[PDB]
Amino acid sequence: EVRLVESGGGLVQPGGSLRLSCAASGFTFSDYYISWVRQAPGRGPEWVGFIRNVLYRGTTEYAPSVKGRFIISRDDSRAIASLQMNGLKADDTAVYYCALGASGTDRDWFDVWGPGVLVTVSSASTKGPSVFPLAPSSKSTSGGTAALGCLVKDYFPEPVTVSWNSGALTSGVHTFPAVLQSSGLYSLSSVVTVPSSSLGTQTYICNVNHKPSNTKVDKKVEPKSC
Amino acid sequence: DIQMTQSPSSLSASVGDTVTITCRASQDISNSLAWYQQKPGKAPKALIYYASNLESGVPSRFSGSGSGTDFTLTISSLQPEDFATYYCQQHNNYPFTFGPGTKVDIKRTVAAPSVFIFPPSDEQLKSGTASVVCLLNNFYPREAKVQWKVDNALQSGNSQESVTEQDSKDSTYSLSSTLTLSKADYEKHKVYACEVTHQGLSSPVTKSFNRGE
Amino acid sequence: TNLCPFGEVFNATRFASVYAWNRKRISNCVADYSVLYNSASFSTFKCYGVSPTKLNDLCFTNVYADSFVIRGDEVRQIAPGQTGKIADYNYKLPDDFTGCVIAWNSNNLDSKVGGNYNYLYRLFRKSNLKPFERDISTEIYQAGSTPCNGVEGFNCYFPLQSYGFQPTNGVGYQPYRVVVLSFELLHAPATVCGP
Ligand SMILES: *[C@@H]1O[C@H](CO[C@@H]2O[C@@H](C)[C@@H](O)[C@@H](O)[C@@H]2O)[C@@H](O[C@@H]2O[C@H](CO)[C@@H](O)[C@H](O)[C@H]2NC(C)=O)[C@H](O)[C@H]1NC(C)=O
Repeated sequence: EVRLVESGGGLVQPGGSLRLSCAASGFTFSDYYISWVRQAPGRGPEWVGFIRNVLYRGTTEYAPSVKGRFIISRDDSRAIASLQMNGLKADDTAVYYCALGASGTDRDWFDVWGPGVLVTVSSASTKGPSVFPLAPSSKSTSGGTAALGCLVKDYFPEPVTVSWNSGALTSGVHTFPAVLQSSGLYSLSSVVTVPSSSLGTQTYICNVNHKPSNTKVDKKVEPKSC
Repeated sequence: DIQMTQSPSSLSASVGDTVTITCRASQDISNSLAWYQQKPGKAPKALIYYASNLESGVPSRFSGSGSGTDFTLTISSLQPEDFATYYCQQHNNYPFTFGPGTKVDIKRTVAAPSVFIFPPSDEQLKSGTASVVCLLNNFYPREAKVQWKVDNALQSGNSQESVTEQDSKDSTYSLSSTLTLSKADYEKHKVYACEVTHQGLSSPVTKSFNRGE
Repeated sequence: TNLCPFGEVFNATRFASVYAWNRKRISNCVADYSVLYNSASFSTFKCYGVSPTKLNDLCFTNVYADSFVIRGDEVRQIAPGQTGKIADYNYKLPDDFTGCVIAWNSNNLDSKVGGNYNYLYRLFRKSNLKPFERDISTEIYQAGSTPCNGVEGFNCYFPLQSYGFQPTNGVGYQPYRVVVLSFELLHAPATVCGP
């Protein structure tokens, strides 16, 4: 498959610096133009820059607002491209994507994207979440259907990922957008709906990963007798 | 440096309709205009380039037109999976610029929420705080009023809500509300209720529990 | 099942540029050749020294699957005893080749209106490749008597050329995906068997 695997998301300090990396496989990496594109919360994409392919080896272009502060580079032998960010204002907080040029020209659009990584620019320290069960009970009567979940509380920065039963459980899952609490820490819940008759014989586990603090928690959510 | 604008900001339409969205460039870009679709949690997906050409694997219900400064994306036979924000991008030259996006929402029949309530876990109570969680599941339309009552006192300033994006299959939403109080305040009271008002419910639904039963 | 992973070669999302052709080694598996010769997708399926049906009852030390994109009118160059820019400077089969060459039209995936310039081939080289050689170097080609000191300029060519595939090209200039299967029998146990 064609894969663009990004690294570098997480918390970075204003007046610090940060390199995002884009590791490619599945195609002749050196023959493609690599773009970096970012997207601040609630806004549309903004092209950051690109680096051309082997016919114009190493040549780059940038958006005016990052020129001088950001540097794009590539190492074709390792099949990686990078974005070295040395300015870092709080305004640079955004999801960053690497992406391939569809045509390999300066008149280009992007048909292959990496998954995006969230960069949070803040003078602050990381905090891993506490994870609490949202246990199913009679107060999740609906039919022969029960709701259960996990509350992921008091972490910084975003994001957190949640899976259920290590990814085996996917139907009926809703993971909510986090909310920023007055403490300045985020909180999120993830719920799933399952048949009632499964609660006695199927264990349900929420797998929480907060990469910015390396916090990983697997929490069994057990039925209550209430 | 070319500024892109889009219209409308957002629109709602039913499955099977034809939807039209527009994009304008601040200067002539000939037909170097692309359109993207962006679903929740995902990178934008390129749909159309050079104003009217489909990317591989893109259904023909997507079409684009225009040349010069004004461009139009048309989605015929709108499907639930087409919920997304749509962006235009000029691709005539280097600082590649994007419009602000048009959200396309799916209109469907009313569906009432299933309502569930979760008391705080004992594990959290050990830590000095109590979170009470109310869940509204798989409803349409998105507007639902959620009230917290503690021994019938309406709560204010101590709850937060979050809502999912429209489901790509059944076009419903879900909503969670969290009431946060100190353990001390939690232990002072007995009846915890979440009350839900929604168009699908003939009268409001209250789901409640008594602390310690 | 122990099924040889031909699906990941033939159904790969994108193929390599031909100068940088990909090789996948296939080993220790049972090879369902029927899905290949029964495929209705291929426009080329030519074997030398074997037959796809009478591969289901043969075992080899290794099988190599080499894959890349070229234009349609170059597919004939992926054959023993050929001349041309592809056979001479990009991908060369030996005169005594044992193996199969499979190809199909990929205009729908690999061409773009305005040109897809992401697929390249080597247009200039001082000598011909040996069989199964790969050259990914990008040194400037001196075409005249003045040396070039590696810059690019008059008579000083970048060695790789873009195909610039467009969907309206004639089929001779449309992209084709190619897979070459080589069958290697060494003095070593033979681990790739048909059923
Ligand atoms: C390459 O893929 C085609 C597409 O078929 C589907 O996609 C595959 C990724 C896999 O999930 C298949 O099971 C799917 O059917 C394969 O062609 C099919 O092959 C099956 C045999 O397994 C056959 O029954 C179907 O009729 C074929 N369909 C078509 C449209 O040709 C093909 O075999 C794959 N190539 C290789 C070398 O494995």
